[PDB]
Amino acid sequence: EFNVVPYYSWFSGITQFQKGKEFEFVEGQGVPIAPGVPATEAKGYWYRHNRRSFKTADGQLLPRWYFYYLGTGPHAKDQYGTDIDGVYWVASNQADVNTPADIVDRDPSSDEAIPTRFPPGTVLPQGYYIEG
Ligand SMILES: Nc1ccn([C@@H]2O[C@H](COP(=O)(O)O)[C@@H](O)[C@H]2O)c(=O)n1
Repeated sequence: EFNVVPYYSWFSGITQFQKGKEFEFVEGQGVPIAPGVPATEAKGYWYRHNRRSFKTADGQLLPRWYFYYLGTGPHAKDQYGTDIDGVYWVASNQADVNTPADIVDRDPSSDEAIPTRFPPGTVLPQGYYIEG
């Protein structure tokens, strides 16, 4: 969970389940589908949430990534494509990444997270489980 309230993603997360596997998409891919959003607005980034478990006397919790439209979320002011640890930038070939997406953030319980799905043809990152 989060002990500091997060910026809320419109979408469900993508959880790592195999070590060493890289979170990636093919250029032009990796923007989750939201009804009615034009392709020109399909631009943003996945943000890594590093998770931490507590110590037991048993025997580790891998990161989960969340999507934010460009100009929103915890890296709202960073430039598209810039090398930042824990930020993976994605955009439709139709999007102009110089301009923020004109896309209101989500919440209250005015709207729940949209289950993450990608269009046919999307190369899915092996070793990751899409929540939902
Ligand atoms: N910083 C954030 C932003 C949204 N969320 C949300 O939590 C849900 C995803 O569940 P999991 O974290 O268990 O994958 C979605 O509703 C998603 O938007 C989150 O867990 N951390």
